[PDB]
Amino acid sequence: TVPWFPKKISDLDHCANRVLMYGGFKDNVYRKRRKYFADLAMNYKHGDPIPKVEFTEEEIKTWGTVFQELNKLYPTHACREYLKNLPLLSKYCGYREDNIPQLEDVSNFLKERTGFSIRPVAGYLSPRDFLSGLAFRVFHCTQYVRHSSDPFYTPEPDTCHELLGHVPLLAEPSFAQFSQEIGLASLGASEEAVQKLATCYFFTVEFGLCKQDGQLRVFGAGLLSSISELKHALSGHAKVKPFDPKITCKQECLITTFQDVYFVSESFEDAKEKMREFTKTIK
Ligand SMILES: Nc1nc(O[C@H](c2ccc(Cl)cc2-c2ccccc2)C(F)(F)F)cc(N2CCC3(CC2)CN[C@H](C(=O)O)C3)n1
Ligand SMILES: [Fe+3]
Repeated sequence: TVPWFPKKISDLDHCANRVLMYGGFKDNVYRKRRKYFADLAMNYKHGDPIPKVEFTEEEIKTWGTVFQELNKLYPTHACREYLKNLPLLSKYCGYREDNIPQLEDVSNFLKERTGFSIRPVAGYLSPRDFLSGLAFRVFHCTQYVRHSSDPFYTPEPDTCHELLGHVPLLAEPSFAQFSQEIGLASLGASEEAVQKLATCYFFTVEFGLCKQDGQLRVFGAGLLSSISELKHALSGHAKVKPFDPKITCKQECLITTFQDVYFVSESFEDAKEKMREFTKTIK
């Protein structure tokens, strides 16, 4: 027997609500605001335009802080693919210090560039359900903004993380392929296989480094959206190892701290080839 998995993009309607939600913990205004976003995600069905949100002034200020500081780091810290796509997003999707891009606009942009699209999501999906989205080039994205007290690092994914961390690499064909292949490999796989695939995803897509012209750069979205961890990953204080799926899949994923190790890939093409070799051995 194989567990249920989606067979078409609309089938994601059936898992995308199977979510662990928030529950700032004591802030009534923050909570109400978080409920508003969760409900927009819960009521979403494939085919809908993604609701456009009027962000508050404080939400926009938190975005601006994050945007401003990160943009000072990307030239020296981000991989070339990231920096190639970031200007196109400014131009077409309204990435500016004073404006939070809408998921709808970014979804349309990605659909033209790599066939990627966005679905809003209320909170954390299982690794299984999250990965299954990537199989159809669907990236589940949070829509709320991180609490204003922690602009530099948050343990929870927010819309800043999705927009600044993930989107610019989803716009890159080799990366989109890489991601989709993790998804495809996950469909109907065993729990053990999903866990391995999810860890490899975590140490590439979320926290990966790559070597470009001899220097370390970042492609991990969890690094690209955290001012403090981005600095930390290239500071010389972090432990780094070669990306190697059979090893990297055993690494524990840390949740409320900086990671204890970053994996370095040679290129998106090479990481993809490495995952292809690996997936054979767990099917
Ligand atoms: N994928 C991912 N995963 C997280 O959690 C894991 C996970 C948890 C729960 C569930 Cl239900 C699933 C996963 C799970 C789901 C997809 C695949 C594999 C693992 C795990 F705990 F395993 F590590 C946290 C996270 N974040 C946290 C928030 C930041 C991005 C990374 C870190 N700092 C950034 C910033 O400051 O901008 C934002 N990303
Ligand atoms: Fe992420």
